[PDB]
Amino acid sequence: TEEEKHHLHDDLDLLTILLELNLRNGKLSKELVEEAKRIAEIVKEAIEKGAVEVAEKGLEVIDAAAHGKISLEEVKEAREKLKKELEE
Amino acid sequence: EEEKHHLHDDLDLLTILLELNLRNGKLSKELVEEAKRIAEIVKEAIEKGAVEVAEKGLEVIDAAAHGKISLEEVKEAREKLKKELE
Amino acid sequence: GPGGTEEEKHHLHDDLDLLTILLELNLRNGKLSKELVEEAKRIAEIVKEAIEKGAVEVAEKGLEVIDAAAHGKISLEEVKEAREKLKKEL
Ligand SMILES: [Zn+2]
Ligand SMILES: [Zn+2]
Ligand SMILES: [Zn+2]
Ligand SMILES: [Zn+2]
Ligand SMILES: [Zn+2]
Ligand SMILES: [Zn+2]
Repeated sequence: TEEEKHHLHDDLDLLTILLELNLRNGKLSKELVEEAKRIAEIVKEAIEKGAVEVAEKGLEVIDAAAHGKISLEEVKEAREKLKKELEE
Repeated sequence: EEEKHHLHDDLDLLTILLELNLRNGKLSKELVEEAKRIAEIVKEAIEKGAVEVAEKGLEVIDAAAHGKISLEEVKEAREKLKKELE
Repeated sequence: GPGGTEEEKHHLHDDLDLLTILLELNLRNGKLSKELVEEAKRIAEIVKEAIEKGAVEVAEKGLEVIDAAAHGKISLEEVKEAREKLKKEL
């Protein structure tokens, strides 16, 4: 299971860099990247306490966002759902 | 599928690495442009489930990003790869 | 690790590519210093050789140090210390 936490952190670093690249080249808006970066905060916390499922879903969302595949509203929705689901 | 997921991770990674090594002057624009065409072939080979084409395409991109394959060799690899997809 | 298989070596190389990028990202935005990155790159050179030679444990250790450095979590003095230890452990 340490292997999966390792993988999750690898993807978090990768997608965090992808967000910054696609912000710099103008493909994404600042608000979108800020909201995705808040999900990245949740994934980091999820990784800490072992919540693989929350972390994995958060990463899927951040990847979808970095690739312009989901909306600002969908990112805000997923963030609230993920934060609350991490609380349990 | 674990493999498709890994393939997508590597295409993200190598897309970033290619720009990094263009911007710091390590790679020529023309090499990076040819590698970016291979990355399109990988993006497709992933979507299409042609995993071996995806994996070889990423190996060529990685070699290109590290300056380990010549411009002519990248051009030839892309031809061999594009054909191998169809 | 899972042994010095081609699959593990390939994973270690992915991580090194990823951390190569992160060091530059975080040098450029001012998070990391030039001397920190230079020392981290000397660990990256040790990691490279370790990956080649199948020394997955030495490589995983250098990657963990480089990662901790890139996130601003260990001091320049710790990175230098880690580089000396890792070069010897190899
Ligand atoms: Zn992944
Ligand atoms: Zn992606
Ligand atoms: Zn890989
Ligand atoms: Zn590489
Ligand atoms: Zn890794
Ligand atoms: Zn990291």
